[PDB]
Amino acid sequence: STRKAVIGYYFIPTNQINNYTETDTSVVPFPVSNITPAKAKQLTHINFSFLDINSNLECAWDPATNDAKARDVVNRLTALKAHNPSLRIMFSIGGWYYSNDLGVSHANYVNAVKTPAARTKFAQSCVRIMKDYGFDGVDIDWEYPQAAEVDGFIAALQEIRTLLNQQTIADGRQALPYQLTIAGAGGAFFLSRYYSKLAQIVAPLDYINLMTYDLAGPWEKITNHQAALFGDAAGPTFYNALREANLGWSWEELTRAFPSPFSLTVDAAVQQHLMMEGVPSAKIVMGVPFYGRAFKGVSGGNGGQYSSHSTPGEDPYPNADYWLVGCDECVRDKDPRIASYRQLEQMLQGNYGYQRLWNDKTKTPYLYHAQNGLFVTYDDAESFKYKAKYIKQQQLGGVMFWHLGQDNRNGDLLAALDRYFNAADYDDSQLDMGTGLRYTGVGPGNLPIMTAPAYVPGTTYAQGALVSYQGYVWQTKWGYITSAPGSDSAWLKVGRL
Ligand SMILES: CNC(=O)NC(=N)NCCC[C@H](NC(=O)C[N-][N+]#N)C(=O)N(Cc1ccccc1)Cc1ccccc1
Repeated sequence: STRKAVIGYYFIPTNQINNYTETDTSVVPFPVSNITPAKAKQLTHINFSFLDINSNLECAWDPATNDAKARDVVNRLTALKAHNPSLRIMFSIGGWYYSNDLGVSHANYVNAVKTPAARTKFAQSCVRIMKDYGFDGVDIDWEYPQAAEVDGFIAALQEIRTLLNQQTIADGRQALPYQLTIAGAGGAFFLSRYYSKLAQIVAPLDYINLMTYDLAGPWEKITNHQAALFGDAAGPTFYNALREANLGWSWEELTRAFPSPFSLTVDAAVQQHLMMEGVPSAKIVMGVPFYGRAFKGVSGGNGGQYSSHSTPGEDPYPNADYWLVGCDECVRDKDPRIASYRQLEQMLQGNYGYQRLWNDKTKTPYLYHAQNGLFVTYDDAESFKYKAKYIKQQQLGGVMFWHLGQDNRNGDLLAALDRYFNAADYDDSQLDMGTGLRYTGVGPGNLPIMTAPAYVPGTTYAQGALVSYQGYVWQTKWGYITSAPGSDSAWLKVGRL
């Protein structure tokens, strides 16, 4: 069996690069030296983030970046490869701040992919940056192209792919070829922007790293788990926006693929990808958060889950009330709404009044502060057992996480992921996946194996009848049908032999 990818973001802001030091955590909280040899061996990829696209429509460092310091920080990451010959140091272009619809560089993303000439110039700059700084591949985190941008974006990925392949040959890197990945939407609403062209988007990639987290946040009316593996029938449900994608499918095909409303979960996003023909499970990487999302003003009853709340949604955080009791990092970062797993462990250990609770449907933990009305949705080594098992069972390519600086000091989240995939003595064959709600959609890419009596010409088939014919199992949509399955619109392809 081939090794699961373990992809960790390394995020460092420009001011920290410009003042880079390994001996002052109040200037750089998580320097490269915290990535020990043992961590380096547990990772397959580190995604250095974030570069940007400039107004010249080229991949570029933030213009305030000190170049010598940048090279130095990158050199420190690539030196980690000494401990792990499989390890790649990628760089990521984009992120939410640079690339969101209202982000500071958004128009550069749109314009870079818009014409053949712009794509060539952009693609070349990506490979030039990669070679200049010693990176091992390119990750694109544009959140998110839409509409006519999608065709440009696909052409841009195809062109970057060809240039990476040229570079792999030029460098004799066939043992560790240069790679191309993107960070993909992990929820139907954003995914619907490019969903109909998913196979084309994924074809040029080594992996699509699904952002299957941030599925709950202060923008929602109701608290919820941000990365539930499976659904909880007591939780909120959402309109399935994919059924409105430009797919050209029939009513029955849409309905069978896109139940609505549906539970917004990791399993939903993964299945939504697998339903598409030409999207291989081995390219799908499951993102997990190394941080929790915190809400205030929540009611009692169900541990703070699925409650109204009074958490500000504005950015930046609009006042100086840091109400996440015990979160020192929140004070430092002026935002009580996000806490690293590292910080959450300390909050749980201190005398701050949190209970750690567990939802056995979603297979995720949450903190509840009964006295102040606080709710925190996060992941730990325990929720990772179910996710890693799901990853193995669904034959996904691996796991990605945001971000390395958020693991605890011992790096237990990373070590847990590595152990669940690679430890000879770890056994999850008996781990019970629970009865949480599964996403049941079936599309052309994930037909189940089925059997049925062979189709017989001259027979009149009632609605709902199942037959096998030319490699597939088919179901009549109404009765009485006598046509050969697949030859007109009366038959639904429901399974494969
Ligand atoms: C590798 N790429 C990603 O992981 N991308 C990603 N998570 N994109 C969506 C995130 C949107 C943004 N996310 C975070 O703050 C993640 N936190 N961490 N760690 C987000 O939640 N908001 C948009 C934003 C954030 C910062 C600056 C500008 C815009 C809204 C928000 C609401 C409440 C607290 C923090 C952010």
